[PDB]
Amino acid sequence: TDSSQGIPQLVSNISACQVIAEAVRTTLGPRGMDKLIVDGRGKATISNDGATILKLLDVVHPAAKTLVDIAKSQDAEVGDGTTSVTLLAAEFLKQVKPYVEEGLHPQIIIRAFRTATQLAVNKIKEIAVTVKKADKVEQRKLLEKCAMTALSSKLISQQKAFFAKMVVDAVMMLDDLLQLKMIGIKKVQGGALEDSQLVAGVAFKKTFSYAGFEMQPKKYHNPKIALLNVELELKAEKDNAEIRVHTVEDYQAIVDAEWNILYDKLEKIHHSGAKVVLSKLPIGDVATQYFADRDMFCAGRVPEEDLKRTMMACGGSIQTSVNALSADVLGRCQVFEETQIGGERYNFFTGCPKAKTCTFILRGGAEQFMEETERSLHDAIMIVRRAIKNDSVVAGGGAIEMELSKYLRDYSRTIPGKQQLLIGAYAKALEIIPRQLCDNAGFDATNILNKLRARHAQGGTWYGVDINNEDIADNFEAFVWEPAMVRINALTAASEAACLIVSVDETIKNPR
Amino acid sequence: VEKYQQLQKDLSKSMSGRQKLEAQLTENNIVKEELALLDGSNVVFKLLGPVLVKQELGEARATVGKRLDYITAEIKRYESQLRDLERQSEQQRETLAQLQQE
Amino acid sequence: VLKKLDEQYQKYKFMELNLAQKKRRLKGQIPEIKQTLEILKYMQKKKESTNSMETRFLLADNLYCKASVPPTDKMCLWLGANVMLEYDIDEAQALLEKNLSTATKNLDSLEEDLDFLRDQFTTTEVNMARVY
Amino acid sequence: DQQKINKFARNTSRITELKEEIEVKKKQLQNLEDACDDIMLADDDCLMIPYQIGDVFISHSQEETQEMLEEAKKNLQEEIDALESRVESIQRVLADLKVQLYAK
Amino acid sequence: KSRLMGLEALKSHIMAAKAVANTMRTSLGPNGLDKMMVDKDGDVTVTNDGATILSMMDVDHQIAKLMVELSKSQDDEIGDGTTGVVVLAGALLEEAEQLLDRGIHPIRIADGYEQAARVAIEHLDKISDSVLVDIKDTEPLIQTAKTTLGSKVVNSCHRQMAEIAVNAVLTVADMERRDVDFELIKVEGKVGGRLEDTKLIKGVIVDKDFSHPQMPKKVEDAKIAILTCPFEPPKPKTKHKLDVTSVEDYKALQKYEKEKFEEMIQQIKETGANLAICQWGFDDEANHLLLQNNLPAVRWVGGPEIELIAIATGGRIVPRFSELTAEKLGFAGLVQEISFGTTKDKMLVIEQCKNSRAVTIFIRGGNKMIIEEAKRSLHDALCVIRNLIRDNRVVYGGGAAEISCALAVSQEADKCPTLEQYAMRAFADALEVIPMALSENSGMNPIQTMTEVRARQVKEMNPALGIDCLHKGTNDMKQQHVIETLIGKKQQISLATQMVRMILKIDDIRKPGESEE
Amino acid sequence: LHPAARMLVELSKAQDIEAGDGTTSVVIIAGSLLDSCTKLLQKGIHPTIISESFQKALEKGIEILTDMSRPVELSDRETLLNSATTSLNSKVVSQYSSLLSPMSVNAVMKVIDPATATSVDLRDIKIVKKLGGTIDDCELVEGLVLTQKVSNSGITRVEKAKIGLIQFCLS
Amino acid sequence: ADEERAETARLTSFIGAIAIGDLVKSTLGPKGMDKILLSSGRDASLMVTNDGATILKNIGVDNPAAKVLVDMSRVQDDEVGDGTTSVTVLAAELLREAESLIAKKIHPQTIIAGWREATKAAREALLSSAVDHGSDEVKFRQDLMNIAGTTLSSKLLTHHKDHFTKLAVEAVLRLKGSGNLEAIHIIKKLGGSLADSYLDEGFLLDKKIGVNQPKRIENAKILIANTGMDTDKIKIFGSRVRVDSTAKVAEIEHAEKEKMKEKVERILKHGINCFINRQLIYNYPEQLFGAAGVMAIEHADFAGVERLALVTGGEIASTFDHPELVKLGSCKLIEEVMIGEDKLIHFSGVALGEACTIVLRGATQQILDEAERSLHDALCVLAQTVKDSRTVYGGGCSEMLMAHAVTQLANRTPGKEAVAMESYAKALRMLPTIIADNAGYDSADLVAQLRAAHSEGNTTAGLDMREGTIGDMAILGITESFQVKRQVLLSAAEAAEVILRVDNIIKAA
Repeated sequence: TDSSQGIPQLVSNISACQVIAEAVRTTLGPRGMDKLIVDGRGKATISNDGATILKLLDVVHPAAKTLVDIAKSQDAEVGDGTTSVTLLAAEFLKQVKPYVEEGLHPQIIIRAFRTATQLAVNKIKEIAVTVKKADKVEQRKLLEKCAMTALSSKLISQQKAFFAKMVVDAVMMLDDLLQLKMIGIKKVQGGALEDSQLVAGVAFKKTFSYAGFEMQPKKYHNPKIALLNVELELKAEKDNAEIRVHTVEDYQAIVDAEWNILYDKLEKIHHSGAKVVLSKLPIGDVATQYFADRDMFCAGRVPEEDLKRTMMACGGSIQTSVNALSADVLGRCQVFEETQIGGERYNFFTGCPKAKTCTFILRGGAEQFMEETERSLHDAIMIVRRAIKNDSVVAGGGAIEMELSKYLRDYSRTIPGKQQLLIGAYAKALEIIPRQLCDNAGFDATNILNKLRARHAQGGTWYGVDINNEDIADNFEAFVWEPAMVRINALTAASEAACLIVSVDETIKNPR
Repeated sequence: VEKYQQLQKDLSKSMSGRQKLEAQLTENNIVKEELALLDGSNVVFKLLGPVLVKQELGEARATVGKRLDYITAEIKRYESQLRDLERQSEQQRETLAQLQQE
Repeated sequence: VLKKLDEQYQKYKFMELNLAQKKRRLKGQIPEIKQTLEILKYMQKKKESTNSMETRFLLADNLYCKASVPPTDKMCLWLGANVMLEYDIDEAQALLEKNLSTATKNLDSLEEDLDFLRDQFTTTEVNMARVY
Repeated sequence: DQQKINKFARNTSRITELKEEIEVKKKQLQNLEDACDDIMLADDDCLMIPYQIGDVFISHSQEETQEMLEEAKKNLQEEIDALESRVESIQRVLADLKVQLYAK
Repeated sequence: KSRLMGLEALKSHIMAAKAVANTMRTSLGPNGLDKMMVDKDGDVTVTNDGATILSMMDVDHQIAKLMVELSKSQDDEIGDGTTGVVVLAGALLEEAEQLLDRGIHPIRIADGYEQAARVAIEHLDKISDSVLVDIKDTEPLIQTAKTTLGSKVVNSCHRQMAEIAVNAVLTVADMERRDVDFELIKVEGKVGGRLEDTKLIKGVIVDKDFSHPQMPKKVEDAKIAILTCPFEPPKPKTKHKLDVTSVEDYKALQKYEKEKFEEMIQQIKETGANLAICQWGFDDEANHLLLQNNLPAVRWVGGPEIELIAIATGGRIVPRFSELTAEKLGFAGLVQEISFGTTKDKMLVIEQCKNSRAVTIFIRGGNKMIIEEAKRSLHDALCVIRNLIRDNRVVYGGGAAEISCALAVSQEADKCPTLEQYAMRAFADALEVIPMALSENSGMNPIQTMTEVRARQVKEMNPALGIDCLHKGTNDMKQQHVIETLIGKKQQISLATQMVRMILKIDDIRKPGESEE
Repeated sequence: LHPAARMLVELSKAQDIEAGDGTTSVVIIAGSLLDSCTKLLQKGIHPTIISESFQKALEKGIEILTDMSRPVELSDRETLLNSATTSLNSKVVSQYSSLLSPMSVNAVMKVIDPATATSVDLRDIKIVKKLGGTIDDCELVEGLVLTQKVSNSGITRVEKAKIGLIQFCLS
Repeated sequence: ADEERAETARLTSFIGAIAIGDLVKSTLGPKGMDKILLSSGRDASLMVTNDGATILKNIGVDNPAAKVLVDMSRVQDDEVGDGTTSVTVLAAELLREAESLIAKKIHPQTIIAGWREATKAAREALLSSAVDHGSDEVKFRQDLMNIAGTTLSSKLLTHHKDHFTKLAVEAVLRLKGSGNLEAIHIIKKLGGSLADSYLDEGFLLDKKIGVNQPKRIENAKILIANTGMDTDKIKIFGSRVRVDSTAKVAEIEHAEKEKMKEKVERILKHGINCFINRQLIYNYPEQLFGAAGVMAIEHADFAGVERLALVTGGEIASTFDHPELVKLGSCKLIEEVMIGEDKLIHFSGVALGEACTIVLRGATQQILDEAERSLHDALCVLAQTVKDSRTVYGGGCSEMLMAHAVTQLANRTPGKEAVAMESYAKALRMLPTIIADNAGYDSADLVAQLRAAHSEGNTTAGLDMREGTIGDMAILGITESFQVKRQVLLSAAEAAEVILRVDNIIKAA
């Protein structure tokens, strides 16, 4: 049993929580200096946001684990705001840390935390505007503008308007709850930057040419789908078979009987009713003979990750087992199509009985400019599918954060004693998302903040900074939108973790 | 290590058929005590399987004399088989024990 | 996991010994009924094999007395437990042939079913262990 | 749980039991055969040839004395051919149980 | 836990990128000095290609671990140019330190590196006109593959190789909307004869079996019996038991199987496809009996070899001896036999005028070592022609277009005058590293080399007159005939700015002790 | 274990098999020559030069040494007797070499057919130990002398015997 | 993986290849030095060699520049014969010359491009030294005894070289326009001395058959076959192997006696007097062969039977696939001559006048194996001399000649490239420094003396290294083979530039 107490324990928790906030400080921004993460796995892992990287860390500080668990709690609800709870609570602890040796060893701050965060969440929904049907939108221009907001970050000229209205349609078809991975955009070699295809079901990227591959049907009215799990080939078996010889007709029997069992592999589920043969594992040269002879379609080396999306929308499952091979495990569609885009045979699964995976398929014949398009779209989905869930949408981009810091140094004057130093530190931490994006877009980051406060001493409407227009503006009039509730959840979560860690200056351990 | 028991089983299997010979060895000496008393008083046959074939007394003396000699031929090879399998395995008990350790 | 594999190894090995107690009793019946048929079916009677033959009687295991045979035509077989009945050839023949055919099939039909009764015992003891 | 490896475990054990039955019938085959040749070589028909059936004896020709042993060698060898006809049948399933793990 | 913040990140990003860019810049062009490799099995390997070596070198850094997949995208699409994307992107990278040492933020240059990549791609639309007709443009590709062959694997340019290689691609492009798939073609190489031997096969090849020359060596009509069923007794690598009742029973058995040989003939021959090929093999005993019985048969055929002949013919395979039809037989355009190599044996070449689903250039060698070095020259020559058959966009690269866009991007730092000007400056000076590197590995002074064509840009814009690397003293690109595809150079622009974008993607440089461990 | 030292054991072994005598002196001559080698390599003379000069002087020295030598008989048995034992009395052991000198003289005289009298094969000379007996009873028995015979019912003294060999197994 | 940079790789290539070039320059020349062999593994056994090829085999090479040299050392070994140790020092002599250029600043592509042009220019100077000797029977006889002393003394045989020198040049003389190694049969055999060695005109088998079979065969008909007697070959005549019965052994026991009787009828219907069999011949067909006059050979050589069908015009029976259509060989005289301690078979007067058999007679295994390896390296060069009856003037005399011609071209061309041509012409003159050090002389004197010779064009005289004095050429004993140096100049200039190509060395082991 070990223990450490007091202020030298407590400040050690603070600077431990600073370093993880030094990491994620602009990971909601697209930029920084990268870390691929290799563990005892030995495998390469990168990310675009910090929350996936925070899932990779085995934290060594238990006080820093608490800031993780609040941020993961923010991550568990929406999938976003993980960074926002992280940075605000640490810069609280950054400014409080000199005051502790000044005598903020009492927990007088914890009354100042709540009185700050009650006023703030009463401003967020108040300044936010409720709109779904047509209050300023077209029932679609809400989802069009936010998608054009995300696709204006990278310099797509006018196709970003064409790319917007397509990915609007993928959200409305799928919409059951805030989930984005079924919409996941498949990078397609081939196609153009002018054509773009939405799929109501799933699709398979690659399938290879076997014997009689084009002698298998392309048009279905109901694909009876078998999502098999095994590899077929003649060279998977080993031979020891024996019987007596009195002629050369016995020579035909030993080879043919080892092929009927390979033909027995397929006929069990084909007589169950299945017509579509799918395996992420290869199909044999002799095994694909019977597949063209069955006149039922097969597709080998399909993606297993794409094979999992077939299980949801089609009512299917994983396949061949020792028993229970019936129509209860098969998947269904209504339309099969195979459109060779680029040089790959690209399959269409649409007409699914369940709206459980509505993906959008982007083309262009590229890898780099298309990845520029996808990552903007992956966050465009995160805005608009949440914009359906909450009718009241506020402006993002630090528009309201600078407004709160205007509101609270005023409130610091009304607050007496040591707690106003909290509110001065509370208004201090709010600028942290402007502090990164000004240096990301390229600005004297502090002098921007000085400019935004004058427009809150004179206006105070939506004034923040732009990273995509690269200036200062009203971010609602710059159309940077996101629903206000996740901010209210972030304001509560950042206040909760910050008051908790400072409440512990005494930590009890057991190395036994 | 399977090499420990394997040299022992190949030795012990040869010993079991060798111990069969020794009771036959004594009774090969018993019959030579009984063939010496016969000079024509009682003739002898030979019990070989399901057929009992006629012998003579001089035919009997050579018959058990050969089978006395075939036993002694299998005795001497085992003395070679005893010392070889006990010395080869003794070398193996040092080296093959170190294989399982490291 | 190898830990679940290790418990099933010992429970399979111990149930092998209970099978060998039953097979050897089935094994011990077979050569005794085997000696009854082949010695009878080759000699077939003093009557059926065409009068007086030779004999060297079994008085003991090493003492055989040579004599001329000629008996009357009967065979006093031995049943056991204070019972001897005099028999003839036709009564003694068809009985032992039936005991010959079953003693193989008593060994054959059981030795598969003993191999699965072992498999019942090893499977039963591991499912109760993983639950409670 | 796999029922094909349940068939695969039964298949290999049936390979083992068949080959052992061939070996014990081959040694009985040579035992009767070499019992024929030794008794013919010594003392053919002079006055009579006693032959053992239990503890009573029959006296007849030298070639008929072989003839009882000749018949049992004929019965034993036909089994050895039929045993190897089952050794061959236990190998064809062994080549086919590898595919049935992938099929079902 | 150690965190290497900012510059301390970038110093780790320097050292692997400094290492890999310096080993490529000794390897640009035909004056490129070869790359040596000892394998993890301890095996000597000598190439000059980066995508080989980056796949072969055991990468040990986030920069280095990136370069496998980065050079994967270049070689699978373009082919040659594995070195130039590494030299360029590292030269922006080491300059970005100097900008960060100047105090210029690493984000605002990574913003401007993409826009600097835009104006370069914008310039390539003006550079090197994009119209080359189908009969004519084979000859500069005959000249381009002359450059790849005639300096690296063979000192004096096998002429039969570079002219067949442009002909295999038109076999597939016409059927595939003026594009070739790289699984519909295959660079097939088998040594055994002469290194001068090179053939084009519209289908596949199998080694034709004849057991005796006293038995007739046949080749006939353009239809192949793609069979797995027995036309000759097969062998699935095991053993029955042999037993015959009498010797005269075996004397009749030879007369019995001879009728059974004719039955396998009269079933197949009445369906067509007189060239019988069965997958499982046999000895030469009943092989020359079937040769005497007037149908040739190929034995001991590889497993997937029956599949590749099926898709090349487009038809199916006959699974069983009782199922017999012509749609499961091959649909071939020409079946003729040509000797394998010059000395050992013969093949059976099955050409098709129907389906170009496997068009294989077939080369030979007198050395096993030279042929994969020959094939590696042929691997990249068949990838650059895929760019031309879609669009006839070409580039005069090698020192002309490198100095040309370096004028333009440096001008675009002044035309578009804002913050990204040093990012465009870091892009423009890094463009000059490349024709330096063509003369750096050369015996010429690269410092003199960047001077000359720079004066030519004062003379003439959009140059077909850049440096040479054959030391002929004739600096051209159209009379030195150093011409490449415009799609390929444009792809190299996208890939190099991708890597600098990729290492900028999170701001996280902290580890738990395990982020590269 | 040194390669110059492993040539030394080869140097004496060749003196063992060619002569068997002078095996101590063959050691001392080689180290003496190495003293001459050090002076000339310090002088700066190529070892190829020092090699061929010694091979010439070897051929040259034995020529002048031959003139120093005096010719003696090889077919006179008595001249061989006086020549051998004076060396044998010159060596350390002469306590048994006195009676054993003429036994060796009669032994070689049988294989001295010419006057040239070649080098000698010791591959017809067999040394056979008898466990008892005396140095006075040591003698020369022609042909070969065998060890223990194993005769089950076999002959002891056979006149005009046929020497046979068995190289096959009986089991 | 360890990515060796170019600044490190030049140091590694200089310590890697030059130290190997230090070893082979020792074991060059008959007057030259030797090398103790130290086995790289445990229990190091020692041999003393005058051959650099064996040094690479004993001492393991794991220097990446020097592992290139092992490939170059193998090519001159097998395809060329002599020139193994000479090509490997010569590339090292190039790489030493590149050091000062690398020390200055100079790119290796300067160094490569200069040496490529300098190689082809000296190659024409090598063609300038091409002088015919097949213009006379006597000068071609004088040509063969020139090079026969050169190769054998270069590969550790000079004591009994002259007995092999007289015998080997005679068999090459019968080749007459066509270089042949499948007509010269090479037989090593223990027995006799190295003055007991023999040259047979025709073919030879080491078979002691005595008087049971015919050993004197005049006007022979030779069946070259592999047909056994007890093996029961193809074209079955009786029973085949079967199971599942016990009384079928009687047909198998009787069928062996019919096949051996029938094969005697098969062999006699050829009309031959000599049945050559690779397999063992059973005693009953063997005694049927000697009475009629058919020679019977058992346990024949696996390669000798195939060389027998070539020299006699016959053909192999292809394991009894050809029972009668197999063609017959024919020769004049078949005589059993006791050479050494052994009884030998001499096929004399064969159909090929080119065909001969050298018979090596070593007193021990130590001398017999080292003689054949030097003799096989000689006859490969002498067979190349049959195609081109030309020499070049050895002893570094041609080395002084071509280096002048490069120096003339280096003093007409010299842009960027012929800085290397200046380093090229020094490295050619570096090879006679080795032989003068092999002879153990003032190399700086003898080169500058020989440089003064070929400067005005005294080419007919170079340095006779036995005294190191200048002496006659165009045949001396030292005037070497044309075919050797044109291969050595080809490979040494080649791989040394390839070493200059590999700067991007990566070690992943």
